[PDB]
Amino acid sequence: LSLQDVAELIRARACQRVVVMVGAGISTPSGIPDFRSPGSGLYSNLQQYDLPYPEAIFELPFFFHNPKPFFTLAKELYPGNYKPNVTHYFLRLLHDKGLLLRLYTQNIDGLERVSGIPASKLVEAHGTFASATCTVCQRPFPGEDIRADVMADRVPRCPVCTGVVKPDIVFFGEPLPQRFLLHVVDFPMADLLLILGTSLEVEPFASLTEAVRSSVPRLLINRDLVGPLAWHPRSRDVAQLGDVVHGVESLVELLGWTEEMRDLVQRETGKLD
Amino acid sequence: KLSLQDVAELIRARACQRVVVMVGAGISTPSGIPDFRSPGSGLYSNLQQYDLPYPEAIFELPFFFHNPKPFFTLAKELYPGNYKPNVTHYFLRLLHDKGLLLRLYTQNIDGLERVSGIPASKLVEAHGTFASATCTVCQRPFPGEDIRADVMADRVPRCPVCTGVVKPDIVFFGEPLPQRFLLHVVDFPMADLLLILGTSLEVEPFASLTEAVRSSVPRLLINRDLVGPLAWHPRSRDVAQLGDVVHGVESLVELLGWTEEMRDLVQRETGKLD
Amino acid sequence: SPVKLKTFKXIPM
Ligand SMILES: [Zn+2]
Ligand SMILES: [Zn+2]
Repeated sequence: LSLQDVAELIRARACQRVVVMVGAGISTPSGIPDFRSPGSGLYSNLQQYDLPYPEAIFELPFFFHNPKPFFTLAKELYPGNYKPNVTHYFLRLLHDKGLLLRLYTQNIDGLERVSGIPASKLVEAHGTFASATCTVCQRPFPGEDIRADVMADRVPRCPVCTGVVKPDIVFFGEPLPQRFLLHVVDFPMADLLLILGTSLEVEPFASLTEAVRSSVPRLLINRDLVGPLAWHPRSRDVAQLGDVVHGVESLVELLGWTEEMRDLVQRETGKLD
Repeated sequence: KLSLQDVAELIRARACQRVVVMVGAGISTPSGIPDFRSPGSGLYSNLQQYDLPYPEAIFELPFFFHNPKPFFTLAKELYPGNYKPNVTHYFLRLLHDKGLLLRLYTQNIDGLERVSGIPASKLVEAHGTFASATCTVCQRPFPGEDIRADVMADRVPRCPVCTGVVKPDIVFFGEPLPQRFLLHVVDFPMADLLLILGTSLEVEPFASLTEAVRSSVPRLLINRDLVGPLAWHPRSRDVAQLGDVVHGVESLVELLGWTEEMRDLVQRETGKLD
Repeated sequence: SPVKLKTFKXIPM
């Protein structure tokens, strides 16, 4: 019924199979301007190309018309530019202890894998820069392969076809990855639902909050109350409202993990830089 | 590039003689209206009883036909007399009185725009209004007052010859926008200045209308943050009076020198109101 | 089918 109670459950491995649903909420502490806000950020840069609207970057017909805006964005978020924050490593620690069942993320930054979470433990629901597929060749290519062309303000082309190599991102209208259908298995078997910084505006993602059984408690650390959590709550719901980083930090302390947490972030920052 | 001071001087000099205004829920919340029930509010708690799949289901027609009680619960709140218009609605009443208003495109169903005295001709209620209704069977028109008794008694209006549900003129999800909305073709090219008051602009064709104005036309955004096509595609003569809506309107009224004339209006209308 | 910008719109016509 309260945030400590959830922490104690995890702490005692009573919640041994955790499903987590995170959004662009946990990325913005990392400096990532994922939101494409009106203020200083990519917004002005993508305005150079004279988009019809900011969300036009993720349309297939416009991208075929002019793919330079998408790749401009890609250069920014492409792995090795930004670092994972405390949230991303807290979930890595949850995985290492054998508690994580799956991490459903709405983000394309890729910091989840950067933080050490294996691909098997991950459902990148809006795509990832870990692979690419030639728009003509239809050949899959690893992420690193296109880094040179992307990071040099160039447009990658397939080796045999010389057609555009679009990262594996789910453009507006394209079906979600097959990996999304693991929600059928994970959510009934889940032992606790963690929600970190997601608006829950997207209804295919949002609908999964009610998928868990009524015995399962649902922890909402998001800044405000949104989605089916707010509209149709259950008794075992817990809302740790407030700034995301502070909420995660409080839970780490309440778990007695602050020492182990500082150890993880430090040695992992070393590996990266 | 341009400031609220500059805009006030232009109006004061009658340079902008034909004003089109675009208002949203931003101007209603200073009046206490929970147009969206998202936060914890009295209107919020009641609608959870009906066990709706989601908060916007009441605006969807098929759920209504299943159970019309939640929508009329909402109506019971917004029916005129419960809530009052604030300074914004009267600032636009003053804009009309001075002969400057060309049209007022509103996203709201509260109806405070008409309550404040702005005629229907100068007004485009873009999402509908509770001032009229039509039998869902005979498609017969009824004024708002006709169904007022039944709404306030937690009842469901049945009309006289049909005995079928009498739905107020509210644009439900899927319903075509009001006929009056098509005045944007005439109004927007002729406008000389565009005012946007407390509108997120995340919904179209509302957002799309910001670009309809001529390149000479300045666009004043008093919304708390810079939003909509204004951010993605701004103009040179645009002015963003960012911050709390009432604060921006008050500052603009002061810069126009109408505060004296403004106080008189709020007084005489508050008297008639209660 | 992800975040379709027109999630819910009152059609103008
Ligand atoms: Zn190819
Ligand atoms: Zn009838």
